[PDB]
Amino acid sequence: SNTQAERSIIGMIDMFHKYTRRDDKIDKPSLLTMMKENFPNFLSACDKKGTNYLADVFEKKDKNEDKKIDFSEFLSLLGDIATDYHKQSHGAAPCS
Amino acid sequence: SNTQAERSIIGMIDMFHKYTRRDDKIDKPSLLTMMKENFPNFLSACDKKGTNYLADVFEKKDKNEDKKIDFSEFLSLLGDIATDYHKQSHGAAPCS
Ligand SMILES: O=S(=O)(O)c1cccc2cccc(Nc3ccccc3)c12
Ligand SMILES: O=S(=O)(O)c1cccc2cccc(Nc3ccccc3)c12
Ligand SMILES: [Ca+2]
Ligand SMILES: [Ca+2]
Ligand SMILES: [Zn+2]
Ligand SMILES: [Zn+2]
Repeated sequence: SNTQAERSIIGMIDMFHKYTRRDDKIDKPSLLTMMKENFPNFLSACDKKGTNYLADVFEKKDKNEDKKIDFSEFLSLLGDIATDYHKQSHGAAPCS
Repeated sequence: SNTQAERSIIGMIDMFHKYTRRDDKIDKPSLLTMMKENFPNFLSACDKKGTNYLADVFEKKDKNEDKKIDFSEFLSLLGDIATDYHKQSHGAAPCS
């Protein structure tokens, strides 16, 4: 009964919960695992352009520097990845 | 070859582009149409709780008051809907 858009949002929440600890936040090795498992094609397009996105993603997105990614920070990471795909739809190179 | 997470992000960009005008932004009647077509179950759960989410969504999310929703504002709207589903996963009532 859910639409594709509702299923995508529920799916992204359920993906976040594969990787959280008991405080409902994701630690650094779990974030990097999450990226490799769920965004491998995005990560390959970055590598091809000489960008290792996992080198700095945790430090970039851990805004409050508590060394965990909470849901708000995870949504900011998904916004960055979406922004990259949106710019590619307008003719930008991947990972720009 | 895309994963479910990459397909969800590409799908949400493609959904945004069903509803944009030529300036790559969505006007108010098109935003409301987008919500009804793509988030009907979310909108039903809101109605059941006495909240008509379409009454104010455009004015809430049009941050720069140019009377269009651009991609950044659309991503903030998807973050709000995701935040609601995330709170429901933690035992909150829908549309809280
Ligand atoms: O939930 S699914 O319906 O497969 C799904 C549906 C839609 C979007 C999804 C996005 C990321 C991960 C999923 N799978 C997933 C699989 C195991 C645990 C957590 C997420 C997605
Ligand atoms: O693209 S689909 O592969 O169907 C798709 C796949 C994954 C997530 C989607 C989310 C919203 C709309 C879609 N469909 C859609 C259909 C027509 C135009 C724009 C979006 C989604
Ligand atoms: Ca943090
Ligand atoms: Ca605007
Ligand atoms: Zn949670
Ligand atoms: Zn666009």
